[PDB]
Order: sequence, then structure tokens, then C-alpha cells
Amino acid sequence: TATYAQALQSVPETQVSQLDNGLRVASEQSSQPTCTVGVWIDAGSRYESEKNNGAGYFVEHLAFKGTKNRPGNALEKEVESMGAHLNAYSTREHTAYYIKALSKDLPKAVELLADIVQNCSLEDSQIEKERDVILQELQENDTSMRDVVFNYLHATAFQGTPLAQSVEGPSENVRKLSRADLTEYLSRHYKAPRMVLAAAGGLEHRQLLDLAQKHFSGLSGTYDEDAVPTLSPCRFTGSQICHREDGLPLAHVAIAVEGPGWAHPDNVALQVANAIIGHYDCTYGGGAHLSSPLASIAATNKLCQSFQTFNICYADTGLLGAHFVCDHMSIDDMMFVLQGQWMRLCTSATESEVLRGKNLLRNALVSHLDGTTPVCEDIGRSLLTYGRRIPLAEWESRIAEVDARVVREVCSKYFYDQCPAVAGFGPIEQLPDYNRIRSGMFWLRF
Amino acid sequence: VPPHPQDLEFTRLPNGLVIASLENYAPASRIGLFIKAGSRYENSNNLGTSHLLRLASSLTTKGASSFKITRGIEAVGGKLSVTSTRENMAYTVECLRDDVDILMEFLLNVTTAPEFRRWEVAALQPQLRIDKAVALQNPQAHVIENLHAAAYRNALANSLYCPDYRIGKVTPVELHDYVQNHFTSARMALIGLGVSHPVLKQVAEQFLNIRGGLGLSGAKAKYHGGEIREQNGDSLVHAALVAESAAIGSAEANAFSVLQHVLGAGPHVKRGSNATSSLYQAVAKGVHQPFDVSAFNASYSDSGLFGFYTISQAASAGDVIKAAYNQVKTIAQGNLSNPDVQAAKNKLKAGYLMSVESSEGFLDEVGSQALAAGSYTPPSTVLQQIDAVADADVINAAKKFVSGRKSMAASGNLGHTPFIDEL
Amino acid sequence: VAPTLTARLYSLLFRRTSTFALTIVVGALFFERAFDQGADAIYEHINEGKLWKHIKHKYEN
Amino acid sequence: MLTRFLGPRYRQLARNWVPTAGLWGAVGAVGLVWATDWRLILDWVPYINGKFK
Ligand SMILES: CCCCCCCCCCCCCCCCC[C@@H](O)O[C@H](CO[C@H](O)CCCCCCCCCCCCCCC)COP(=O)(O)OCC[N+](C)(C)C
Repeated sequence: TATYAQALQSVPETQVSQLDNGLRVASEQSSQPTCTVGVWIDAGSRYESEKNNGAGYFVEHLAFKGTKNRPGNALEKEVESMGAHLNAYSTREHTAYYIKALSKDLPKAVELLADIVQNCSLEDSQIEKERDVILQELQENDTSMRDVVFNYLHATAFQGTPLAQSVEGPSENVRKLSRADLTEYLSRHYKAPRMVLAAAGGLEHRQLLDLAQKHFSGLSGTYDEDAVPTLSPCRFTGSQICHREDGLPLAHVAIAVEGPGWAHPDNVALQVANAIIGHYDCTYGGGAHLSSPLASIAATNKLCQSFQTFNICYADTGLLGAHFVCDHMSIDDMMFVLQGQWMRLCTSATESEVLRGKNLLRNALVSHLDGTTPVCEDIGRSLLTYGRRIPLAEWESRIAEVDARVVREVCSKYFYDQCPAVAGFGPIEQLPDYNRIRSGMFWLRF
Repeated sequence: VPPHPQDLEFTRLPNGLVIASLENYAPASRIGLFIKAGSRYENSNNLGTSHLLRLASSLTTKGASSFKITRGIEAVGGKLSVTSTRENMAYTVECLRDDVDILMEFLLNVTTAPEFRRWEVAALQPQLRIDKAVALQNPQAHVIENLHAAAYRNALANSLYCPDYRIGKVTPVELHDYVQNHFTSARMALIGLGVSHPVLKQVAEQFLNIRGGLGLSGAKAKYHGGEIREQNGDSLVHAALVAESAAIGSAEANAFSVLQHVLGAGPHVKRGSNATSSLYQAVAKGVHQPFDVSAFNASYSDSGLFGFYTISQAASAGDVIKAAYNQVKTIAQGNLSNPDVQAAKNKLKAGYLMSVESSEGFLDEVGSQALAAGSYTPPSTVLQQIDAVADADVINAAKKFVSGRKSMAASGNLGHTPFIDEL
Repeated sequence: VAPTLTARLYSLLFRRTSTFALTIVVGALFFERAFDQGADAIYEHINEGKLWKHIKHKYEN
Repeated sequence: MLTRFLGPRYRQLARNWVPTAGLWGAVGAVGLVWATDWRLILDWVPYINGKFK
């Protein structure tokens, strides 16, 4: 035997040691022949100015195209030749560079990440080449209705705050950003107390810390002696953005209330409530028999091509709600059925559906944490948000605590009689007026 | 100190069925029933039957209603997935450790007791048109359908999606027929992760003793060749050029797999010139616009297709193809260094290992190994297999492609796209 | 008036439509008393003694 | 026709809705009392004394 409980204790503790730099260095060990190693940085768009809005996104384009020790090609050629994969990403709050490689290749993997993260050869010829690349990617993203509605939702919910900004920045900022603009953000943000070296797989935490001192130590000398930046809170605005385009065949609508942020214990109960409502897509086989009432009413009445719930978290704030895509004539019904479920959950959540929500969440959490890449990502992000790795047994503990009462107390706290941020795009004539949407945030019977 | 890792248990039962398990002490569990029942076992009278079948996984069974399969699996937060390839169907089931029993039972009902009710099948027919439409929005899907229809005169010619003329024409009897004669012991493998060997062996002994259908894994792919051309308008041109190569498992296939990494699979670095990719560098030399090129490698029970795949502007199509083709030619002519192969070995070896590092990719590999080979071959010896490939074999693989009767599919504005004839 | 009187009026009474209704009906009863005679008292002052209610005691048994 | 409505979910569904159903009764009572002037109920109310003898 092995009970689900016992399995959670078997997963080894994520070991953390700290460099004198302030570089937190962390690992989860296993018997795996491969690994993922990365650097997670406390930087994104929320740190940017308006006048340097695509800066982080720009460095991300330059980071793999040459260093002082490896000019141009050299990096690619090295990573490619050992069979490794090298990736990067940037959200509004976090930037990460990671290598998937053989476990034996960990010495060079860490070495290359050190060079990438500290010695970025921002050659003016390459920044100009990247200018066109990024501008071309801006036109590309315009065609993704989903990428737009979420940028739009960010733009309207976080009106006037750094969080309103996109990761990639506006066109003019891509067109006019200089090497100086780029070096300045780089030097102000890529500082050791805001960087986590994460690894997962066939490792030795001893060997990783050795490598971290070998390659990252070189950020000592003096640090933070002139200026330090800490994040200011971002005002949420219950507002609407409607981009009416009657030439696109399906409508995209993303609707959200203000969430609490990364740290808050009541993200668990929110996630459970979200699990209950879930997600649907026309290629699901279940249809009519799906548990989630919205999913089943969506499927039966073909109200929708796809919907998904989300709980997007930023430090001390977030976006809680759903996004859907549907035909022009189905926007109203989709909103009604969605808001009706939020209210059902707010006022009359029942015990068994809350079990299913908890069950979907334990399954999601355990399915996600499969392989070196997802776990390495979890170590990096967790340390940057929660300041530690929250072990799986603690997640189970915090999940098991949620009952029907918890769901309805917590859903009411965030959803009941709260102002949504609403973003619409495409054939949206039938998208409900804000007052009407706002009226769906309460019930006259309750 | 992590836990000392367990070893995989393997068993061929006398009846031909295969059981493989690994107690990985994971908080979740995964069970896959793999069946030699993919698209290839369809005939010219029942095309698309294995598509609707793939779509039918939660229709009503003896012992569990449609509504139960859905609500039962959803109650515990598990999944029921079905993945078809040209050779296999694979019914996969996920859940937390404590819940293996209910999902197993569901699994067994879907695979061994499907009822295929007249009206339920009737109601599911339109999902074929949506399912097909959602896949076919990748230009690559039609290219690889067409590539196969042209390569083979036979079984691998069949597509994993149902031909339009068949939608609403697949009968409840056709599926009953497909199951009774393909979902049999000797065509099956029951793979379990986070489960015990006695339990798998028990359910195998109790529930999976079915035999009364076809025998051959080789109803037999007769490779033929030729090309299919689809005028599209479509922003840029998709073209795949291919020759018959080597059946999966043979030594030759491993040479082809190395050739694929000498020339170039997908990228390794996010937004890169793909410096080690010899195909990419070759086209780039005289094409100064948006393009893509990769080596394409498909391995089957009794045939294989190797070559390359290209994405390019309408007018550059023929230049991109001819450049890629000539690059292969130079490797057949002898122009291949030892470190070139060494890097391809490392790219392949690392890639394979990464391919099995999660439980989803692990289970699929143990499953496909059980069907194709009737064995589990550990990574340690797969890497030894790869190492035994010499430079002269990789050269011999390129020599076989160059000199072998081609197959080609392509779609877009075909105005400046060549014709095999002209290659 | 520490977290505002309007904020505590919302969280205590206005949130649920039930307590919102109950506040109106309880409020409608209180207000009817303070307004009926409260406005009658203002009607008294503009007609200080010219009403029969003021005369009253002049013709009493 | 009523046996379908008895089970643990409906036990939770009734309890979830009872503070509300009670408060609507209080609305209806005060509402009926106030509208007809039920001096029977209203005589015992510490400010509403329009029957001021
Ligand atoms: C037709 C000819 C007549 C002409 C009349 C013209 C004169 C205008 C008067 C018409 C009436 C309009 C009323 C004013 C509109 C205000 C909206 C009101 O109806 O409130 C709604 C809801 O209705 C009330 O909540 C119901 C309260 C019930 C109070 C009792 C009313 C008195 C009737 C007594 C009942 C007893 C029955 C009688 C027994 C004999 C919505 O509230 P809302 O602004 O969106 O706030 C949302 C609620 N939150 C705060 C919980 C989020």
C-alpha cells in the first residue's frame, strides 16, 4: 500500500541555502538523469515607468544573442551541442531564464546562466535587429483575441497604475528605447537579493551551492548604496473596455473582480470555487453530463465555444473571474449563467460540489508538479512570492480545511456586490451594459 | 537522500497481453491501456471508425452509464483521455492514489463493455466535424494526412481524422466490430504508474482476457509514393518531402533518428539562429525572408518515413525545398564530421531522457514499447543503442533517402513549389 | 465615525437585500411618525391660534 | 413525486437559505404591521404611539 497522505511526505524537502550576495539558491532532488536550472528575477512590467515599458521584454530578446565571454552565436552553439534547451519568460511581476539539460551538464548550465544574467553584450547592431523582431511580434499578438482581452482587462482594471501596462510595451517605446535605457533597468533590477537560482532533478544541493558561489559571486563588492525600489500598491478600478469589431467571427469577453494577491490564505478557497465552475471547450467529450452547471448549460445550449476561470495573482492584488469566447448572439446568456453561478456559490454553495472542487485542485496541483521544468519553476516563483517553498502536505492541509461555509464566506468577500473589471472584443453589440453586469453581482432574493 | 527508486515490473501473460507497472510513490496515479487499434486497421469500407471511437470514450457502458462516467471521474477530479496514432489507441486514466479503483473500473467498462447506443452515437456524430475542424486549423495536420495518403497505398494511408463523406455514416455496428476484433488480449498492454503489479495482473487476469479478432500487427504497409497538392491561398507554403526509411525497433531507425538531429529538429534556444541545425543554416545561406525547416522522422511497425518539412513564403518555396534537399545530398556524398554526429547523439540522447521525465511521457513510452516490442528497454540501453550508430550508418541513411522513391505533400499558393519531378 | 458611518451601515444592513429591505420597512415606520406630526407642528406655527385645536378649551363642559 | 427532494444536499440547501427566509418574514411582518396600523402589535412599540390618548 501507500495512502495519498503518505505520498505527500515522500516528496523531498526543497533545500534552501543563501549566498553572501543575497542570491537565494534552491533545489529539489530526485533520482532523475536530467534537470532544469534557472534564475528567477523579481522584475517585470509593474517595475517599469511608461517611458521604458518594453525594457524587460527587450532584454529577453537580447539575453541569448551574445555575452562578453560568448559573443553572438557561441551561447546557442554550446547549449545546442550538449542537447540542452534554453528558455525565458516575462510576466508583469517575474522574469525567468532556465536551462533543461542532462544532470551531468549542470556545471556548464549554471555557468551559462551566470553569463547570461550578468554579462549581457547589448551590442547596438543586435538591439536594432531586435527592434524589428519585437515590433513584428506586436502585430502578431494583435491577432490573438485572448492575448488582447487580457491586456485590455489589465489596462482597465489597473487604470493609471504600473499594472495596467503590458509586458511588451507600446510601439513607440520599442521604436525609441536605447542601449542606455536597457543597461539602466538591467543594473537597477538584476541585483542578487531579487534573484533565485532554482534547480530540480538529479542534483546535489551541495554541488549547486558550490556552483552558485563559483559563478554568481561577483555581485558583492558594494550593493544597493544609492537607491532601492519597493513596489507601490495598484488601484483596482471597476470599469469596462469595449473594443467593438463586427469583422471578427467570435466575441472575447474577460470579466474580473479584484483578487487579494499571492500571500493571502484565502486563494485556496477561491481556487476551489473556481474548480467547481471550471472550464469548458467545444472538444470536451462530456457535454450535457458535466458537473459544473455552467459547463453543462454551455454545452447543451451551445452557448459558447470555450470558457475558463482564473485567479491571476500579483503582490497584494489580483484578477479573479472568467473569460469566454462565443458567437455574437450568446454573450448575454453566457454572462447571466456565469454571474448566476458566482452568486449561487456566494449564497448557497453545497458540501459535495466543494469536495469536487477540492478534488480537482489536489489533482491539478499534483499533475502540474510533474518533471524538472514545472517543479524548478515552482521553486523559483514560490521563493519570489511566498519567500519559501510551501510543501505539498501544507497545500493538502490548506485544501482539506475548505468546506461549503468557507467557499460561500470567501466567494462573498470577493464577488458579492463588487465592481467587475470588464473587457470585451469583437462582435460585442450584445455585451451587457456595465450597470447590468454590475447588477448581476448581487441578487434581490438574497 | 531521496527514496531509492523502485524497478519496473514486466510480464507477458500466455494469452499475449502485457502488464508493466512502476511504484514511483507519486501522490497521483496513471493507468494506460494501450491497444494496437490505430487508424491503420481501418479499411476502405469503414474509414473514420477509430476516430468516432476515440470520441466515444464516455458513452454508456454495461456497468456504468454515460452520466456516471462523467460525474464519477469528475467527483474525484481525475481524467479519462484517449490518444490515437496510426498504430495505437491509448486509453489513459489519471487520479489521486486513493482513487485508482473507481477509475480502473471505468477504464475497463469503456474499453471492454461499451454499449454504443444508436441515439448516443447519432448525437456524437457532429463532434467529428468540430474535432476535425479544430485539428485541421494547423496547416501541418492536412500536410501529414496528405503525406501519408500519398506515401502508402495501404494502411498508413488512412488518416487519424474521419473523411468528411463518413461523418454521420459510421454505424453503431462498425464500432462494436472494431472493438471485438481489435481490443483483444494479444493486441493489448495494461500499463500502471502509482499502482502495484499484483493488482494490474489481477485485473488483467479477470477483465482483459478477450480474444477473437485479427492477429497481424502487419496487415502490411505497402509503400508506394507520389505527391498531393492542395492550392490554398493561405499566408505561407507548407511542404513535406519524404522517402521510405526504417521500421521502428530495427538498428536502421536509430541511424535515421541521428540523421534527424544532424540536420535539425525543433529549436533548443528561445528565438535563435539554430546554429547547429545544418538544414536551417543551408537554406538561410540564400533565403533572406521568414522560413522554417526541420527534418521529419516517422517510425512505424513495418515502414517509416524520413525527410524534411518546410514552411516558407509562396515564391521562396522551391528555393527553400531545393536548398534543404541539397543539404541532405551533401551528407549522402560523405560530408559529415565526427563532432557533427556526436552533437546529434547528445541532442537525441538528452531529448529522449527529457521525453520520459514526467509520468505522462513515461507511461506513453512504456506503452508504445510494450506494443511495438513486447519489451521494456531501460534508458541506459537506449543510450547504448544510440551510441552504436556510427557515422557511416548516418551517411547510409542519407543515401537511402536521396536515392529512394519520394513522397510529397504541400499546401498554399503552389505557383513556385516544385514536383518531385523537378527536385 | 471611524471607518465611516456609511461603511458600517453598508456592511451591517445594506449588503444583503434581506437586511436592506428590513432597514427600509423599519425605517419607513420610524420616519412616518417623525414626519406626520413633525410637519403638523410646522402647520401649527403658521396658524398659531386660528385652528379649532387651539380654540378647544373656550367651549368645554 | 417528493422523495427526489430529500437528501444531504437539500439539508445544506435549506440551512443556507434560512437566515434569508427568516429575514423576509420579518420584512413581511413589519411590512404588514406598518401598513394596516396594527395597533395590537404597535401599542407595544416604544416610539410609535399615534394612539396618544
Ligand atoms: C404606476 C403609477 C404610479 C406612478 C409612480 C411614480 C412615482 C415613482 C415611484 C415608483 C417606485 C420606484 C422606486 C424607486 C427605485 C429604487 C429601487 C428599489 O426598488 O430598490 C431595488 C430593490 O428593492 C428593495 O431592496 C426592496 C425593499 C423592500 C422595502 C419595502 C417597500 C414597501 C412595501 C411594503 C411591503 C409590505 C407589503 C404590503 C402588505 C399589505 C434595487 O435596489 P438597488 O438600488 O439596485 O440596490 C441594490 C440592493 N443592494 C444594496 C442589496 C445591493
